[PDB]
Amino acid sequence: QKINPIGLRVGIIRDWEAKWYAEKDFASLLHEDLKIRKFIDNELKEASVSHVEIERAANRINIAIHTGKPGMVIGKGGSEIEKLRNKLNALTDKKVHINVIEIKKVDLDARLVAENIARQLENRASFRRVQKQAITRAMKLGAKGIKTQVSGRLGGADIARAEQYSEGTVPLHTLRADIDYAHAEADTTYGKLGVKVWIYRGEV
Amino acid sequence: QKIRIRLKAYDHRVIDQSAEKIVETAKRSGADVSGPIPLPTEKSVYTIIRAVHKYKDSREQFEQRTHKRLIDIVNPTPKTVDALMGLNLPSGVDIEIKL
Amino acid sequence: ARSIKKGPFVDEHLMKKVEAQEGSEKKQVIKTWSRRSTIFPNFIGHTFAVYDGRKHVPVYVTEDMVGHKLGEFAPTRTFK
Amino acid sequence: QVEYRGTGRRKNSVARVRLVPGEGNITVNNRDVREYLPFESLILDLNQPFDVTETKGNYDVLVNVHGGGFTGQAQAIRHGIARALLEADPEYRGSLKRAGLLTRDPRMKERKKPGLKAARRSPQFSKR
Amino acid sequence: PRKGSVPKRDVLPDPIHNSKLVTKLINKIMLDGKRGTAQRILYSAFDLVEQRSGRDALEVFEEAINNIMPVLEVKARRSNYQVPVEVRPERRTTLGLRWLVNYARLRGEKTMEDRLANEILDAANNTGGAVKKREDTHKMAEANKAFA
Amino acid sequence: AKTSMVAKQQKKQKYAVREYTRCERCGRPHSVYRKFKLCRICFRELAYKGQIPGVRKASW
Amino acid sequence: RIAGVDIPREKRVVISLTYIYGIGTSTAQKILEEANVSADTRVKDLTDDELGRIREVVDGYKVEGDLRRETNLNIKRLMEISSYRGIRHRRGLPVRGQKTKNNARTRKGPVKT
RNA sequence: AGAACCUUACCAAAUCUUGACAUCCUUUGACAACUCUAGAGAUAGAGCCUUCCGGACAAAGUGACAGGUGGUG
RNA sequence: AAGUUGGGCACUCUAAGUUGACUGCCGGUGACAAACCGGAGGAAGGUGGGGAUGACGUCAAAUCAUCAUGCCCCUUAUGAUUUGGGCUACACACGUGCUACAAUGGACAAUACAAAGGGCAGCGAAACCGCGAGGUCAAGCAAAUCCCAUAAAGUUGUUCUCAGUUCGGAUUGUAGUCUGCAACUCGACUACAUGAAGCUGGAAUCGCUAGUAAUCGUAGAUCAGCAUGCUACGGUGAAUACGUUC
Ligand SMILES: [Zn+2]
Repeated sequence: QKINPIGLRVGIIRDWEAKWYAEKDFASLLHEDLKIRKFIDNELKEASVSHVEIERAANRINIAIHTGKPGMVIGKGGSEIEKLRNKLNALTDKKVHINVIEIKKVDLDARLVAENIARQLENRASFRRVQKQAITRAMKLGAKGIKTQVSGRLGGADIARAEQYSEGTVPLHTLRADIDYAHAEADTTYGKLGVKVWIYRGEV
Repeated sequence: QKIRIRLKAYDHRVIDQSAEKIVETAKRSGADVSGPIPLPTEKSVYTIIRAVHKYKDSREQFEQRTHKRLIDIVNPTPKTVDALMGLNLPSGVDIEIKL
Repeated sequence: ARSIKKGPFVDEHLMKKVEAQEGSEKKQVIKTWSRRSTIFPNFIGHTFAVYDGRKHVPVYVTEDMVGHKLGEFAPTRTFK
Repeated sequence: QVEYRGTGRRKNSVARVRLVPGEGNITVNNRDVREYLPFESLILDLNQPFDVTETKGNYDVLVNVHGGGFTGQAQAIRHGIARALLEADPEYRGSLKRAGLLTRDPRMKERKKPGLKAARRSPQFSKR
Repeated sequence: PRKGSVPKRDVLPDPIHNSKLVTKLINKIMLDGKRGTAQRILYSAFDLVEQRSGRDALEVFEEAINNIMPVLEVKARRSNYQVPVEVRPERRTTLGLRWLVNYARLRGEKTMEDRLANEILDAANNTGGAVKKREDTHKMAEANKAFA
Repeated sequence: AKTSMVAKQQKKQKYAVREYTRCERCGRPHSVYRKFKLCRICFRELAYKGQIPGVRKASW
Repeated sequence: RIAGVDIPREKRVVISLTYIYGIGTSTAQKILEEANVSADTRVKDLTDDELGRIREVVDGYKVEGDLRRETNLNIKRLMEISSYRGIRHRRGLPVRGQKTKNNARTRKGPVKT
């Protein structure tokens, strides 16, 4: 019923996560990127991998991993980054160059907050306290607005419902607004619990 | 004695900046450039059924627009050719050179 | 296929099976699933058990049956 | 020479219209107007700006027109003629504006909406 | 549920006769946008009536419309009764042309030009189907004259 | 889609006309675009995520 | 009367020829041109020699009873061989692979509610 | 947003039981693009025979396992 | 022959950056307002036209058959491979459409004017072969260049002359073309021949306020082949709105 804000804003004030051009092997390149992203997500679950950007030029693949824990991905001796690069080169015939971008405030990143709340739900925390503290810390860190929602079999009840908490401004109809949105799923013993988070850090 | 450069990109911003960069490089290398010439943009429209099941009457319309830019180099020089071949454009834009 | 420049279609296995025992007058019944095979003059006087979906309907080939497909004499659907 | 150039647009029809001192003859794409346009109503619409400005027969018109159909091209030519008369004499601005001939008719063909047979026509509805 | 009244369109005069009424009659006759067919049909009908009457086509057509144009109609109001009410001049022209064309299309002639010519001639003589329609409208308005 | 069905689509067909397209992300056989090799649903999801270069919501 | 069937006196010659079974507009035109007769001329206002030439051209076109008998023989052959087309002819259903769930009236007759 | 085969789940017949498909464990090196016989085909039987980097990738057996467009919107 | 090329970038056009409409300005109203009515200029005047964008919630509304998943069930079978069938059945009822019932028309002859799209082993010109669907060879083109691709309705003439017809083109026979391995179940198209119902549709019921309705064609996705469907494009182009009691 509500348009995905990322989908609404892509190409207006938000750039694509895949930056390249093709005319003949568009499908091959797209699915190469998809499998690369799936591999990165499966391999860096523990790391706070906010997102990944993929570009390609001169038969090379530039990967930019925006994460909140660059130490885990790089490694103390830079061994983890080299291992990831080698695995990606093995998977894809092309040559891959990987960069890591630090996120200073992981609590203002929609995806990181969504994954954190989903992890707490899997650990069987309180679906109300988790959202309350998440919104509190996001708001105290200077966010102009934040909205959190969790839906499913909340406390294990037979009847599934959804609950949300807001604070500040989340103008989903403003196309100017740079609203970050994320959805995550917790695999609780009762089933899938869907968490959604919207963050609006203000005009930029 | 002309050299054609065809740039194609999904973003008019990136295509314009790349065209300006290559024009500046050619002018620095000395050759004379006529352009940039903006060729018509090619827009491909995709119509998807919004719902996963039934609900034929609700659709969503996406588009892919590729902008096209043309550059003509009139007085080529080895320096101009070397500079053009060594210049690195952003990954978004696709460049084709016809000598 | 249908176009004249291409010869009338017929399964190679079916054609060779029919050609087998051509000299002998004790021609037997040929089980076939090839509803798509064309009927050549060579088939006249033969008995083909043609699969119609669940069972092989026997069909006896005569001169007037030349040019039709083996499926035209093995109905697939049942009504009343 | 003494050419008065102008451009007119209507629907998808663009007409480059030149006015020269003449006897009132109009040539469109190297063809006579009364042969190019299937109806005399279109010719009268073309002449309408001349009637308003009160300079009927004082100019010969040369038209390079493409796009649209015959009515669209006729009205694009009329717009071009009005603009050319403006260029020739600014004193005709009041008369042309009062006649409403300087306005570029903004009406275009509305897009088709998804889920509808046409721009507005919707599928036949049937309760039950 | 309506903010107000919308501006009305203004058609151009007939190219040969220079008559807004002739232009509007052409628009009425036109079907599926075949403006040319409408124009040729109307001009042929005008020529036929001119030939058969020896009088100006515009004059006879004006007489016909004057004969088939109503003055009163019966519009329901409410406890609910139809009330006679004067007809606006533009409703007069609209109804005259509409009835003229509608009852022309029902005539027994072979071609629409013949049908329209005969209908305008009968209306000018005050003995046509459109005339009958106007007469019925006027008498029922008189019948309900009390409620005015 | 069924895993066996996807495997059979991926495997080589003895004939050549017997080849059909499936969405390579989920396996849906219907409404699969050639340019992306994706079904409409996966296409919409990835366009929303912004992972299809140059594919943005259209309006005109 | 050409080919043993009377043809409309009023009609033009070609349109009257079409009334002969097995004659269609293309073959009426071919016959009329082979036998040099004007298309405009009506059959009633037609020369005896012209009529004779028309008959001579027509006789070799395999029309009327011969054509009807040939078609009936073909239909009987396909019925007798027990073909799918023959079975559908016998049952009065569409023969050329139409759908009978709906829209089969031209073969099934009027609706039997 | 494309039912002659495929799509295709439903049905008849012919068929397989670590399996059409994923990883792991044992062991081998070519695993085979090509051909020929029976087959409606899957398949099976003869050829053959060429390809492979600590070590690639691929096959023979068994078990963890796989598989389900099966049910509950 | 041809913007065909020499020559030009004036005009059109393409597309980046900008100007542009904001109740800005002037009259009356109005509570010193907010707003309304009119006028000027202006391509556009009062959110200009159209799109995207759909609040808290309702219907335990739809989807375990896109995908994912709690729980249950089968594991030499509810799993799996293959040839054939079925999904196209047919006494029938309903919805949505295409073509018609004709003279504002049918046939034939000549002759104008668009937009938006697609093309790699794909789009396929020219020519020649056939009545035609198409075939032979083969030019141009990874595109503002070549091709799909000549728009049709339209205009101007000849003819028919009010009827189941020169309307209509369903059904059927014969002869073919193409794609595909293969068109019987079960593809499209062409030629010859046949020539069904149908003479404007009961109760009832639907869409639309302008470049709209109606009408005419054009292109694309899916696709080896197959469109009256869907999604887009333009050509011609109406009638009407008194008004808000129902
Ligand atoms: Zn998918």
